[PDB]
Amino acid sequence: RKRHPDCDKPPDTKICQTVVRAFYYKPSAKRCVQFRYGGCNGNGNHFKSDHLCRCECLEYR
Amino acid sequence: NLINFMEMIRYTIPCEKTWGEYADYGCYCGAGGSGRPIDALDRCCYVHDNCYGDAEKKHKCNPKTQSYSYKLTKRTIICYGAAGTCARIVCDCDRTAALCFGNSEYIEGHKNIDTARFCQ
Ligand code: NA
Ligand code: NA
Repeated sequence: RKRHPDCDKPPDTKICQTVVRAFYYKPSAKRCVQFRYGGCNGNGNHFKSDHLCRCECLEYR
Repeated sequence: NLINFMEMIRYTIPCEKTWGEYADYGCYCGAGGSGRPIDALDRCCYVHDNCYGDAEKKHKCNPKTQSYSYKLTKRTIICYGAAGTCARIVCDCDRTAALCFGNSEYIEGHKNIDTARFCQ
């Protein structure tokens, strides 16, 4: 598998639906953090969970 | 060794997928096989069964149990076995299969396929 190409873009918080809790990767913290995702999908840095997010974005050194 | 293979697969297939989706796919993914591999991913499994077959005969090892050294890092896999031993031969069968699995298109339509129809 490859690293998600959007892991370092800012999370898309715009509103296009009722808000849901998702995680995005924060490069300046080498962690996935929870945020209010609005469903606009301006980029794919938004995952149903922490595990999925680490999986897709954690930098292997 | 089954347990290592799974560890290896779990690490290369896309994140959203799971081992079960690879357990019964195409004509060869999973236990046994027949016919020709239907697509690219099936080809990975076909070449894996081949590899296990050449190791059991040509080199007298028990593939599904063989113990070995393998390292998972940087989204890749590395076999440390002595270039020639059975644990090394076998590790290479699994490594290239795992790497093949991650780089292959997973066709939803080919999972759990009808064997009597598509594998003759
Ligand atoms: Na098989
Ligand atoms: Na395929």
